[PDB]
Amino acid sequence: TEEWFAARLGKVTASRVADVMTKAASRQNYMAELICQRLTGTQEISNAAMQRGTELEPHARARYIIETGEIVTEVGLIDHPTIAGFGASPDGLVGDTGLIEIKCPNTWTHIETIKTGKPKPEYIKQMQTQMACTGRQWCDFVSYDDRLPDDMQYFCTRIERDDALIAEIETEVSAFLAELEAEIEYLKRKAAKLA
Amino acid sequence: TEEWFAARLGKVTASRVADVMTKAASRQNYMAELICQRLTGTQEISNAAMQRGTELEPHARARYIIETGEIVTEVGLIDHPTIAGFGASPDGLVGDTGLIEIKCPNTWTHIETIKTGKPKPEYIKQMQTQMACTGRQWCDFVSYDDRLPDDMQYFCTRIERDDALIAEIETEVSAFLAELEAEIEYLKRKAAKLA
Amino acid sequence: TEEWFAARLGKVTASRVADVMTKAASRQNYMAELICQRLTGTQEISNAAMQRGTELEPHARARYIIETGEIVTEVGLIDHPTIAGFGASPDGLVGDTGLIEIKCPNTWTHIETIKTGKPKPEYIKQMQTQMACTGRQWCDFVSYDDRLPDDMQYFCTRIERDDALIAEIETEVSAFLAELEAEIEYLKRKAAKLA
Ligand SMILES: Nc1ncnc2c1ncn2[C@H]1C[C@H](O)[C@@H](COP(=O)(O)O)O1
Ligand SMILES: Nc1ncnc2c1ncn2[C@H]1C[C@H](O)[C@@H](COP(=O)(O)O)O1
Ligand SMILES: Nc1ncnc2c1ncn2[C@H]1C[C@H](O)[C@@H](COP(=O)(O)O)O1
Ligand SMILES: [Mg+2]
Ligand SMILES: [Mg+2]
Ligand SMILES: [Mg+2]
Repeated sequence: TEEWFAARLGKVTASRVADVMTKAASRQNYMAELICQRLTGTQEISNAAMQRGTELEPHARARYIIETGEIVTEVGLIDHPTIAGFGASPDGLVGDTGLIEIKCPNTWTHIETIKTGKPKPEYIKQMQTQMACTGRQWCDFVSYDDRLPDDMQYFCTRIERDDALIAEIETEVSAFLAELEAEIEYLKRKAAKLA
Repeated sequence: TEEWFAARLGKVTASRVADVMTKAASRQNYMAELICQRLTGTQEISNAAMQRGTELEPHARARYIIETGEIVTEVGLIDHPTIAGFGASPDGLVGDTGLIEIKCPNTWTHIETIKTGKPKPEYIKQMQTQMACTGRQWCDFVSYDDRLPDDMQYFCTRIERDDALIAEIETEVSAFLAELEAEIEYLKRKAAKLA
Repeated sequence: TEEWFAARLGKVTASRVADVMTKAASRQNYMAELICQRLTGTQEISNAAMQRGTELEPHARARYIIETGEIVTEVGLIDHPTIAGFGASPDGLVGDTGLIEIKCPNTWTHIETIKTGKPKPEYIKQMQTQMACTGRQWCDFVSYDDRLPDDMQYFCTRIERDDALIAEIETEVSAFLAELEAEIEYLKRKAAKLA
């Protein structure tokens, strides 16, 4: 929805945390995006894999509630409690202290999740960031793909909060936000004085 | 046609043999595709270069028959005689012991074929694989591009069967099929027992 | 317009000069294009960044005339005075001895121009090539992006003719044209004799 797009404008967010932290181009690329979003006052604008995976998300959500019996509340963008212009959009608030994060990737990506039993470190970061913004205690990581035989369609794993990884993330994100605002500050002053 | 798409589902085929054999990512990428095709029960789904080259194929076919006078029979997917789930789709059965393989690539690719007089090793593999599935003795390799001056439009070269390259191919393909089926076997057993 | 497309067919042009000169694949890639254009008798055929940047070009043109008060004449393809099949399409003839060259890139590219105050060396080459075909004395390099705050939207810098860089360019371009024509010559003779 357009509400939340506007809440997201220019903030670092859970799913881009791996880019912020990457040992790279995807960091400065991400920075540039956010600088532009802030300066221009909007975002830019998705393959049929993404589109299809979006449709399937509610199928996953339901399968999870079937599986567990949890009460899951859909939510908006949750701003970090302390770090301003930083936030998260979890797929839902599970019970009183949990979260859900749902993937509907390509069949092959799904299979590799079944194969290894573990979410990619970039998703670990994404979830840890969610827990950090929501002060929640665990996140359930669902992967779902209905094109598969029945016992391969659904996968779930819990990832417990981790205040250590969270501590790092908060630093890096704060540092990166410092850079990003000074970079904006800087251009303004050149452009300004120059005018 | 959809008939042949279904005959192709999940099999290694002549034109992907270079990927199987590559000294690489394109091998495991190909493997993943075939695993998915088998497990999901279908394929995924082409630029205007491909689309255009498909239209031009019958122009090439005719030019070849004009040039040679051969009787060429269009055929479906031809399964390897011994290696199961392996096959080939030659562009036609030329006479009693020949095949045709037709390219309508970009103008520049065509010119480089005129320039060197030889088909790319990946096409050598593709044709050798055709001869292997059809027990045919040679394949005529046509390249065609009508955007060119007249004497550059059409190129043809014969490639004789080669039971040595064919021997290798059959090994690699068999090995790769072994992997691919065990990989499927494996996931089933994890998923199964896990359910 | 289609007039100028036909004037451009098969010639090296100002904006592709960096490719000709590159220390690479983009050189032979460019060569192949031009060979194909000459042999086939036409060009091949752009994202929404390009499309959008094209729309904005007249906004830039006007802003420049607002800023300076110059009389700017839009022009076609200007053929090099001596080197045949070589030419330039400047964005306009400024006054009696100037040129304009207008960019409407992505916001981030624009910002990096504000940041460094200097046009990318590939644009230096492009402008020098314009001066070389027009015998003009300077080129004004405009970058424009209206999505930005007001004092960041518009940037301008002058680049004086430079007969030294121009001398180099003319060599490289002549050399590259020699190659390109002999390459065409060559294929003809193979194809010809072969027929
Ligand atoms: N533009 C757009 N439309 C729809 N879905 C999107 C879009 N961008 C990202 N996403 C998805 C991908 C992430 O899982 C989540 C953003 O979460 P966060 O924690 O806020 O990074 O939403
Ligand atoms: N999806 C699809 N549609 C149309 N044509 C295709 C498609 N995939 C491959 N091809 C072409 C490319 C190969 O020359 C041949 C497959 O031959 P084989 O020996 O079976 O690999 O058909
Ligand atoms: N196909 C097409 N349509 C519209 N605009 C184009 C096209 N190709 C290049 N350009 C733009 C990019 C260059 O600034 C200029 C060509 O200038 P020159 O000095 O001639 O290289 O025009
Ligand atoms: Mg999700
Ligand atoms: Mg073919
Ligand atoms: Mg321009």
